[PDB]
Amino acid sequence: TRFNPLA
Amino acid sequence: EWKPDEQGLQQILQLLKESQSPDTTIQRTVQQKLEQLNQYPDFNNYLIFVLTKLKSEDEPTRSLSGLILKNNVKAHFQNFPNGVTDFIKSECLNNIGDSSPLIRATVGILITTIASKGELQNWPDLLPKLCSLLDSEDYNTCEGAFGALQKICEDSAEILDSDVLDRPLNIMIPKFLQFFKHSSPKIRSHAVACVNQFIISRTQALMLHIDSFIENLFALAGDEEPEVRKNVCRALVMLLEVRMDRLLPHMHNIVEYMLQRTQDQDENVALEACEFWLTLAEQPICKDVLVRHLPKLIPVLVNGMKYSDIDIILLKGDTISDWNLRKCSAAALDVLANVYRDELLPHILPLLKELLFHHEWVVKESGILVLGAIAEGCMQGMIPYLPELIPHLIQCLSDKKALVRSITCWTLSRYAHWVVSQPPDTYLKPLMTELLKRILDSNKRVQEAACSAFATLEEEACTELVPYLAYILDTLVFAFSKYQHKNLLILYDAIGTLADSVGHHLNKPEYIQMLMPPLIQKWNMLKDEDKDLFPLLECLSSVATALQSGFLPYCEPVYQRCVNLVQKTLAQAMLNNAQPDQYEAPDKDFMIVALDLLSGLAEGLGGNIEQLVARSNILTLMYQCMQDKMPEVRQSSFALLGDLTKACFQHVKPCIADFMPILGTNLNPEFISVCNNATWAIGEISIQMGIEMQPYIPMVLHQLVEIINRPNTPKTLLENTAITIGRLGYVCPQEVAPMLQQFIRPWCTSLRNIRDNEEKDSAFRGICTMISVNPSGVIQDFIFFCDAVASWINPKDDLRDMFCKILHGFKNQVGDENWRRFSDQFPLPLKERLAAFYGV
Repeated sequence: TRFNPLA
Repeated sequence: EWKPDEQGLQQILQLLKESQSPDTTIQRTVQQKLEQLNQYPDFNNYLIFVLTKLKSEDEPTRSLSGLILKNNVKAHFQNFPNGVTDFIKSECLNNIGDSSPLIRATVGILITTIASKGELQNWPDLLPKLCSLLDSEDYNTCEGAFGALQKICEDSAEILDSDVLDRPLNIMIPKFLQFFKHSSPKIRSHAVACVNQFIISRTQALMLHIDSFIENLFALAGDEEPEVRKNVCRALVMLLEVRMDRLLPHMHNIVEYMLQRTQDQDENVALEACEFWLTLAEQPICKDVLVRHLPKLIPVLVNGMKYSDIDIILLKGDTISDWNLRKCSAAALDVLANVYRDELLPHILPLLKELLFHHEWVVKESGILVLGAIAEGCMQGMIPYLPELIPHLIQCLSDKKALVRSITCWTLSRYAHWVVSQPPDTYLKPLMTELLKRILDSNKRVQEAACSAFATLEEEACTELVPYLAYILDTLVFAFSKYQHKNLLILYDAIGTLADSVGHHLNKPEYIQMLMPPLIQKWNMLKDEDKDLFPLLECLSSVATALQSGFLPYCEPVYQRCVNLVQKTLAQAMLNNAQPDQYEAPDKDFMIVALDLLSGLAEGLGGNIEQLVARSNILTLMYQCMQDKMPEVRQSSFALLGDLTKACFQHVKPCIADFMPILGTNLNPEFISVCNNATWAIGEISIQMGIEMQPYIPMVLHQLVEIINRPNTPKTLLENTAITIGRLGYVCPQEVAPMLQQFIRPWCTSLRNIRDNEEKDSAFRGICTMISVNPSGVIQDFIFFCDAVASWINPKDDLRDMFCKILHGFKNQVGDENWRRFSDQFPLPLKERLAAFYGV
């Protein structure tokens, strides 16, 4: 549930 | 026929003229009256009638009637009279191909909506009918039929692939394949669309006609029409997953096609193409087929990762598709880099080099994203460049533009392993300094990015944070006042992950001073059944564990809500078990974390917990959880029980009678964690019961002996099993001791490998006691016991004298000449240890 610009 | 009351129909046509009024408050009060009429049954007959029969009317008025009717099918279809219904159903199909495209849309939306709400087995004339209509010589009838069929395949794919309707796919699919050839591009796209529903299900009708399908797809390669192309692309992506084989032969052709599409002007098509690379990459044959094209591909992906000019606008003041070309290309790049490892850099690095440093920010930004994306699998190849880059990125954390600030936080977190493996002062110190600033950035995106990157960094850094701790909490706690909603959640993660990373170092009044108040403040205000007590439990669970005894002031309210939830849950699980149709099954993850937090306080506060245990039915509840059928639950309670046992056995002993037999049944290594924690908790209660344990020993022991001799058991179950046996024989040697010859060997083998600690001690006292009582168990396998005793570096003196007596007891039994020969089969370090330490 953190920041992930790939998902 | 059916005739409508003309006096009452002039009435409806007025309402329909008023629904089209500009005036907001007319519209308001007219619609509440149209809602009113639903109450009565015929009314819907007037609507379908205005639509399909009243040609003396305005088309918008007619279409509006059908749409209103349509909405009355969505709500209130159970209330439809079967004559109104049947009038509608028939009246739709006569006008499915109306000459007006607005009417035909409306009629079509009704059909699909009625078919969707009032299910398909209740309209079984329809499919057959729609098929026959594809053949219609009238084009508009054909298009209408197909548009409806399309939405139907989308909505109802599982029901059609079922006997419910007598396998109507076997006729329609081959029928559809025929229509890939049709003059019209709309009819072509419908046909492909329908068929694509049934690819991934491996629908029989289609798998057998695969070759017609593929040949037919391939024949549409060169279509000008985006909607056709879009559907070809979807088709090829899905095939790839289910029927790799049939298209492997043509790969390079396909791949060059997709590469074109991946660049298509029209971003819908582009995105659909892009999915290809991503799902292709998860295929073991991938690596070879593709390599030829990496050259051409990489830049297509990388060029796809710039924000568009429109993307940028929606991001100034989530406000944008959760899936798009940027994310997809970027995600593809990550998977590629995990396949092609460093083989990828020659195709990337030069691009990076000019993107990162490029002067327009959108471009520099995509540079950073790339650098992030490739990080995981190109790590080794990137080491040499990092000393230039990591400092460059720490710079960009203060860039004027927020979209550069936030992606930078992310990309830095992807190299956190490397940074932390350096001199802390060159890379880690100034990194952590800038992150901490950004955590309080004015922009929400940057906060989320920064807080997440920090939490990530914290995991990799572990004990290296202890210097900055004071400075870290200042920032984290202050952020409580700023952060709301999504960012607040990331923040609890950040604090949890901190406590896990430094542990006890965080126990200092000044730290607990600033930290705890705002947490317990937040603990209350958010309500049982709230999205956010789940991340906050896990936050407090971590903290409580790190804070140890320093937690105490704060734990009454935490205990109470935990017990409460465990109960509240079992309440529901009961109901749901008896009346599953009226009662919502519960969510056990809530319980599992509560038990784990309670278990956390039991180790942490130790004895001081006791009185809260007294005041609560914690033990009944646990009793219930130990029989719960989900293993994670049984496992979290045995864990809790072992703790409570140590913390305050006095409140537990009452319930032992009941527990030991449940513990007894759960000694089954199919579920390892439960078997582990059960084995553990019987060990721990052995020590507290002492001699009174002996009634219960028969019900566990053969199963423990079972487990320790039973091969391919993970290291740390055996360790716990050995331990627990030892601890039983410590308190009831008479019953355990006779079993000694069966477990002595794997027992030694398993515990000769563990650190001198309290479990080792308590267990070895056990073996010694049992050896005193059955000195013949060990004589066969005595070298194993020598080995285990020589594993102790510095044992307690009593225990040291115990080994001493045993070792010499044996050397005397066998005599000096036998002993010497025995010990010649000892490795030097062992032989010499025993000779020096125990004098033997």
